Amino acid sequence: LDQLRQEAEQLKNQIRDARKACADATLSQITNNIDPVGRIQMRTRRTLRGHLAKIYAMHWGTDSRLLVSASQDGKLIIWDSYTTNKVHAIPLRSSWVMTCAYAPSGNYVACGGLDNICSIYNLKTREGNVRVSRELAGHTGYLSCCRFLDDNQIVTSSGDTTCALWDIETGQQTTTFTGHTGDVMSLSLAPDTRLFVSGACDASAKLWDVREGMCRQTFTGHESDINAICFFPNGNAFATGSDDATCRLFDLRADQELMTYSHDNIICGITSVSFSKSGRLLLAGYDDFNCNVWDALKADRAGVLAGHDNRVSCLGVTDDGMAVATGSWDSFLKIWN
Amino acid sequence: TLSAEDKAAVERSKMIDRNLREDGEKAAREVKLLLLGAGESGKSTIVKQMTGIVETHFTFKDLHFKMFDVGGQRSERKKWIHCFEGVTAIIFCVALSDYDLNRMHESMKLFDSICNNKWFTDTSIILFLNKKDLFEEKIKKSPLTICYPEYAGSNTYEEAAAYIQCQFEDLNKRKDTKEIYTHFTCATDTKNVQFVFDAVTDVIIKNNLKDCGLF
Amino acid sequence: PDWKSSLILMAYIIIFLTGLPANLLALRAFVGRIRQPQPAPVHILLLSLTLADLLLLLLLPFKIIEAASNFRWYLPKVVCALTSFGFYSSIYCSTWLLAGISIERYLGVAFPVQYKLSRRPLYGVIAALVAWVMSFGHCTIVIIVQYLNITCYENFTDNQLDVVLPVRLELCLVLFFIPMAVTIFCYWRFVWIMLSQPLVGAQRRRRAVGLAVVTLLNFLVCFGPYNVSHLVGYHQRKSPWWRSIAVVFSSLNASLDPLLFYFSSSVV
Amino acid sequence: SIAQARKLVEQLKMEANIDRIKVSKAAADLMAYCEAHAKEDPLLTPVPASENPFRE
Amino acid sequence: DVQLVESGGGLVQPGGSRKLSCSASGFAFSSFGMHWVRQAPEKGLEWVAYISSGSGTIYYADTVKGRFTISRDDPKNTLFLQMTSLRSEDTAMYYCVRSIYYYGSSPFDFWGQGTTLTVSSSDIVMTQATSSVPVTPGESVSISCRSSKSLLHSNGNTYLYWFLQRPGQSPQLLIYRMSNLASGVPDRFSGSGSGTAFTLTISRLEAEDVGVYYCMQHLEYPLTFGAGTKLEL
Ligand SMILES: Cc1noc(C)c1-c1ccc(C(=O)N2[C@@H](c3ccccc3Cl)SC[C@H]2C(=O)O)cc1
Ligand SMILES: CC(C)[C@H](C(=O)Nc1nccs1)c1ccc(Cl)cc1
Repeated sequence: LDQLRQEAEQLKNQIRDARKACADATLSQITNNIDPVGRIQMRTRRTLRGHLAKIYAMHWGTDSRLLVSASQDGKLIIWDSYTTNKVHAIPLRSSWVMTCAYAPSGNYVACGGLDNICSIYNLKTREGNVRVSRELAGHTGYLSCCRFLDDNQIVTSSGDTTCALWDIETGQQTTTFTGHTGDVMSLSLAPDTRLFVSGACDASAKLWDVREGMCRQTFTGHESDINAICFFPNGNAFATGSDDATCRLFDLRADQELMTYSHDNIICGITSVSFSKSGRLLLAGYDDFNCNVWDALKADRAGVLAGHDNRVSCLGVTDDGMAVATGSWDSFLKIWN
Repeated sequence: TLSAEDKAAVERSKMIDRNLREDGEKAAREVKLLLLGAGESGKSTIVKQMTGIVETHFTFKDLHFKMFDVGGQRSERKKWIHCFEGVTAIIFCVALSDYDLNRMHESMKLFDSICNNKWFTDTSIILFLNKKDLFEEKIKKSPLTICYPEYAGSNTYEEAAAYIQCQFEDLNKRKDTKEIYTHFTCATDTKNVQFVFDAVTDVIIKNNLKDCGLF
Repeated sequence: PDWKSSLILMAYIIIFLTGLPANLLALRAFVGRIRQPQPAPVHILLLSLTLADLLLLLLLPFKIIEAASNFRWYLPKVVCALTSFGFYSSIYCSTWLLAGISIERYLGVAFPVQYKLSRRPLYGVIAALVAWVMSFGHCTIVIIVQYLNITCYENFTDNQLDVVLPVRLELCLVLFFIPMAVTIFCYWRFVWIMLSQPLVGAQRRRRAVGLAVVTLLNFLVCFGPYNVSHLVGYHQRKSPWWRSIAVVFSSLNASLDPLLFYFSSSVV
Repeated sequence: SIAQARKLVEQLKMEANIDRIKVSKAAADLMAYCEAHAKEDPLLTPVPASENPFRE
Repeated sequence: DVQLVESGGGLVQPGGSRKLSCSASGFAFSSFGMHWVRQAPEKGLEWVAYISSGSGTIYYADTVKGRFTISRDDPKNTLFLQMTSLRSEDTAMYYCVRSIYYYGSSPFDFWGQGTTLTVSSSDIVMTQATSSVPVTPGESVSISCRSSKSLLHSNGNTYLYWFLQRPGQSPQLLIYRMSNLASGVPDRFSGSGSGTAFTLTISRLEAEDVGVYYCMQHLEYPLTFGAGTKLEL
């Protein structure tokens, strides 16, 4: 029916008018009298050497010391950051891995990729070896991202244009999040783990209610595929990173974009995005083989974490906020501080 | 000034390091191939000659080959094709009998997309033109002019064989960085593995010249 | 300052000023390549070569002093012994390491599969050590025999000529001709194979044979004249006067290697 | 297809129903949080070497 | 199901030789440093020898150095102790203990059942002042272990362990690195202390808690145990 298509357009117009109405002053205008952060001089403290292929993903533990990393070699390595020691090395059934996660408790790790399977690994056994606990199957497409809520719950994004919540014990999808019209690329839990946001190749980000299983809000602005997403520490905003070589800041309550982080010299897309503990810095990996640091309130470049030889694939900040880990296609993680 | 337990934890790290290096050496002594094709255009039959992803193993003349078929992966290629940046070669399959089945043009559209992909600048392509027997029976029935109206030559197998070959090789733009090895395979063959071996040998030589600095 | 000495004076300086930066640049590159995943045996040797070159380039200033002093040693005599020792030890360490690279180039193309299969970076290390053992070890024995008994080893007495000259000939035969015969054999077949293997583009075919020939000439133009002097010496039973000239050329290779191996690769 | 178009309409209704605050307020609240947690952030204000565990 | 069965014990004549064999089943024996710990008829525990994963590091006690030799056969999952020139001192039950060392591991976790050997006729001193203390089921008790040297390291790990040997059983790990409680241990057990002072506080005494409580340092080899405090009543 044509009416339905028209009625949709009328509602889209209404939403646009509503979000235009509450737009009164820009973040730039408010953040004019604050002083700049200065020049952010970070140096490489550690270089974690071991992977023999392009590193695709990494994730910190909650302890803010251990971190897991994933590579196309077909290995998860768990590092001790302080000592540059390898704690576990896990051989993977599929070498094609595009994501990995570390449980908050620190008892489990997850990974997945072109196998279309999220594999859970029990780290703490009596036998003293890391074994596969569960292989979660159901997704039709490549597993793009995964993040634990609990020891028994994990949420995954996949190229099949869906996100799914799992009950690890039973190994079944509890609820499926449907809405996107492109390969869902990145995922970010809210602090309270009651909501999460997902960025897809449809150049759109969506807010999900974990419990009810529905799209609460949809965010548009990016011109190209959103490759990275991360939640602001407050939990009332989030930052995306796309192929149009811009990062953007969205707030949930006003339901619109606030700030854009663009520089004319920068033309390559963003791989990865993360915030500082305060949320005053917004770190972003790029395809030009260097990470940049943005004043999240002013939108001025504050520093450059240049060091890697190849694409900065993944980027993570500790919970204590003490350090930054940057994995790359040069098969090295560098820990900055 | 390490403590007793710290030193033992280092010893463990070293053993992990050792076993990682060994697994790497083993991986380096293996040929990795990517298999692409317009639907089922003789990808199955050449696999016999030798779900997200399917992996095949075959050894020939003391050289192990790993062949990855990504047919089941029904998603935007651009978002994962960069994973296979570093494969030794790309085997491409085209059904020569699917010229009148448009599909040939779709195969051509897929071919040039892979050939002129930023990731596969210096990645050789081992094109197989499958189903030549049926094509020889098809050309005498239905002409090639349906597929290629610019084809002015006589509707014979020998001429059309060379013509279609030329079409695909013309799609290649980077003629210096990489090479294309073409072969007319069929269902009743036993020398297709040999043709891959010859082609891969050439790719190894080139990589050997890169390491020495000659190239 | 004689017009002869002036030329030797100028030559070393030019070799010092162009060689020393070129190596340091190439060293950074090679060191980096070893730390990266899956290094090759030839990458170990190329590192080893650059180090061997530097050692010579760092002891080259003392030879510049000589050329400025018009071949008269003023520094303590202990310096002469260490300076000269490290200089010649490096020449021969270079000679053998180049013969090492020539093999890895031949095997690369003669037996490509069997090269790939058995390409552990261990063998590269072994090959480098042999070059060090053969060169430094040969010199070490010699200098030990001396102490257990105005010119920095360029006015040997008539009595000494009955031990220095025999040893020089020994150094020529087993410490140059052996790594020469290898080098010539490898690069002869290498060129013959690259011009018989037709599954290639023409540009690479020429590029490869080009650099193959330039390397083989470098070897025979730089290290040739010095190792021939040894022979000339034994036949005449007298130290060749033109030895000082030959070392200039043997040094020139420390300047001409980094360009041929690293900078030519950067062009490609 | 008709049900799909209907489903889209239902989703858009829900997104239109939500209440929205002014940007000025949201802007101030992001600022306020970054002001309050300025001392906690190690990267914003480099910590002394003794505290830093990555010495190096 | 982790188990370590030892064998090769009996009556040996003095100055002889005997080999012990500790067969492993139900864990990755390859990736576990192994220890030997003796116990004389009516005395506390005494550490003997260690061999790391990879057999790349070995240590011995000073009483056995030269005489005893430790070795492992990873394929067959068996640990060996080749003893030579046996003395009337060596008469002891020999236990076979596993230990894994990485960040946040639990060393000395599982002990074997042991084997009885009978021979016919700079070290850190851990001190437990209380030899025995009577207790009432339901109450709380505290065990005290002192040290000669501060067991706190610069990294901030106080390497002090606690063990319990119930009557007619093998020692069981309770607490590792002063505070961290071991798996399969009730929360009633708790451990705290300083550099040299240590206290194991057991609450809600159970009838199964009766036994001897040892304290062991793991700051540096040789690894030294205390005398042991026996709970009773
Ligand atoms: C033996 C012996 N016994 O008395 C004497 C005198 C010798 C004796 C042997 C050989 C030489 C001699 O010329 N060498 C040696 C040398 C020279 C300089 C510094 C270090 C070294 Cl190793 S190796 C290179 C060669 C050269 O420079 O052409 C000179 C002297
Ligand atoms: C004989 C030629 C090929 C050779 C040569 O140009 N070498 C090169 N190395 C690096 C770049 S060009 C040469 C060696 C020695 C002298 Cl004195 C003159 C020429």
